[PDB]
Amino acid sequence: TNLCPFGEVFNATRFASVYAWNRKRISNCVADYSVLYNSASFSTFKCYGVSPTKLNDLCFTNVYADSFVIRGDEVRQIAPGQTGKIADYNYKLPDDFTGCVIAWNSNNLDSKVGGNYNYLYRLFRKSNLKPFERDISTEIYQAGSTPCNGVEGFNCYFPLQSYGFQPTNGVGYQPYRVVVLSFELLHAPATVCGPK
Amino acid sequence: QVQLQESGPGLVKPSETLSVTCTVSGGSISSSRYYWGWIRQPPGKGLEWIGSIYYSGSTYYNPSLKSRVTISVDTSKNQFSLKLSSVTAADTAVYYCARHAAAYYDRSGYYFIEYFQHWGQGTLVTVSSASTKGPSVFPLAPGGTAALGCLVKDYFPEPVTVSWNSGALTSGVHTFPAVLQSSGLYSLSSVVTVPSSSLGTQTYICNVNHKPSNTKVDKRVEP
Amino acid sequence: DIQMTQSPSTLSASVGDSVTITCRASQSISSWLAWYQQKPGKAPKLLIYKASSLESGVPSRFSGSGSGTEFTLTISSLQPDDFATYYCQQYNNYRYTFGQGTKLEIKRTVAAPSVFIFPPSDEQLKSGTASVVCLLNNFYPREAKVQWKVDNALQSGNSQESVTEQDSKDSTYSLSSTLTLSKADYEKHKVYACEVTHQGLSSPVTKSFNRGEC
Ligand SMILES: *[C@@H]1O[C@H](CO)[C@@H](O[C@@H]2O[C@H](CO)[C@@H](O[C@@H]3O[C@H](CO)[C@@H](O)[C@H](O)[C@@H]3O)[C@H](O)[C@H]2NC(C)=O)[C@H](O)[C@H]1NC(C)=O
Repeated sequence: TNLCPFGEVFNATRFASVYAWNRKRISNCVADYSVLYNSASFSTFKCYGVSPTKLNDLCFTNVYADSFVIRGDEVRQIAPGQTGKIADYNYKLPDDFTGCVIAWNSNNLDSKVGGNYNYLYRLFRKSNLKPFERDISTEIYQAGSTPCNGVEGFNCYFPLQSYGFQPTNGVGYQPYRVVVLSFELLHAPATVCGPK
Repeated sequence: QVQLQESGPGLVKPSETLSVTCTVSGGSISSSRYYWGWIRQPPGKGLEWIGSIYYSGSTYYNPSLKSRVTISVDTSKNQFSLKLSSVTAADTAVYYCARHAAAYYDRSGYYFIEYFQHWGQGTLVTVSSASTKGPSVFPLAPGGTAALGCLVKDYFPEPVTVSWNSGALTSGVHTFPAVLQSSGLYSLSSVVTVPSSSLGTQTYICNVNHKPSNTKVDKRVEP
Repeated sequence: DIQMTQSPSTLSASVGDSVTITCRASQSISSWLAWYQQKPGKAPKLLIYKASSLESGVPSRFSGSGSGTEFTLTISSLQPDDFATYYCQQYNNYRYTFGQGTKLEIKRTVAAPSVFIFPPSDEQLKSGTASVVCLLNNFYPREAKVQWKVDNALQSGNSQESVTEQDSKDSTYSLSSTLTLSKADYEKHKVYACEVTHQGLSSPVTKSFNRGEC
């Protein structure tokens, strides 16, 4: 019948940069979770607050599918309560998160000889992100006392840096694609269920 | 930022019941995906896990210490707490609370509670039968090389805590270990090196704090 | 029950050196091992988790590796701040056990003590007890002999001493010897002199006072 567009998310051709991550809303359909966990094609697969086995027995009002690309040594920051540049400045998860975090290596897709410098990450911010914040401001960061007024310089850094994924890098520095499924059920009626 | 504070009785007495609690700040135990845990470390010796507990209440205990302890959570005050039964002389320790990393399920459904991600400062608990007692604070009066200090003599039990100019002066300080005089009370000395051009102009006051008897003393030191 | 054996127990090494500590697990524990550092008088700090992942804000010289039953922590280039005790912990299943701990001491160049003596204060003499403080500040190695003499009467049994921990910044020790007698015995004499004998000194430096601004 009307299946949930998970292929749209995991099998998409374009992935966003982590600082400007992309959120897909999923509702009014039936989702086969078994297609996900029954697969070792994934390198990380951790669910928080529910067990994936018990997923087909539950119904939700929304599933949000946030997806972005970071290097592999940072996938360990896509968890509740983690710290580091990715966790604090790009994608924060909340202390009480109910969802899953699925990642797989994509060196053969996101590396180009000489470097894929099209993937960015935020490096500076004056404060941590709030959970599920998404901050795309390109305002010059004042690291000193000099107001920077849209001009880079001494103590005046542009807050996004590039990744530069080369196919030769060690695995800690290869690009990984990440999807983060949130299983929210608000004060709506449950509209995202599993099969028979 | 998540931070964790320990609160506990300065001492207990043999075969009694020991109780400490941990007040979580900057994050809520309610609905959070972390186990919260207790670790003890007797003086000079290594760490020992005691147990950990989820917000729900589900617990895990160290087998060697299960049955003498039960820990619980007050999700409403944002605290958890340990109660350790029939204390021996052995259980004299610093007791540490800690936040685990976020607990998760793997692809197959297996549950992991993970490692100790954050630690509290730890509260020392002395098993004893002794007179809780505040300390006497006598000042130690003073090429540019000046030494001045405090003498914190005859108090019980550990610990005492010393700062200089309410935390203003921290560089060049040396707070010494307590020596246990044969009198049964601890004796200690705190000192600081200062430029000898400071002996008259800048104020030097040591801030002493003996938690087990609720003592605070400020002693100014002048030539 | 998994039991962890950590070697070595202690460890001397100089700044800039490379040091590696070993953790052996009695059974396979996959990569579920974490490494903790504990600077004197503080709580443990997580350094490494999942055997080899470095926690945020931990120096880049710290690295861990291993899987199964043999693991290592390696400080690439020793720093004086890196003086601490290092513990490894397995977090496989729900039986948590630590190692006995590796204490890391810093080897340093010989250094000589700045010496100070503090007369027993006015307010303390009112209480009936007099204590004379002799301070040895910032020296290396830890070994040192403090001898009290009250008018060249060599004292025995009227003093205790207390060594500090190696400093986070210069890796030196400090020492306090304190001599206590009754107020009665204290005023019966004139010349108080603690004699500091140390390797970093040509010949023993003695610092003294005479009672009551004398
Ligand atoms: C993204 O696209 C790929 C490729 O089209 C999908 O992987 C493939 O998914 C199909 C259907 O789930 C699998 O078909 C299977 O055929 C085998 C042959 O015996 C059998 O084991 C199954 O009963 C099923 O009919 C196919 O094996 C699988 N290929 C690989 C290499 O994994 C993938 O499902 C798509 N992603 C999402 C999220 O849908």
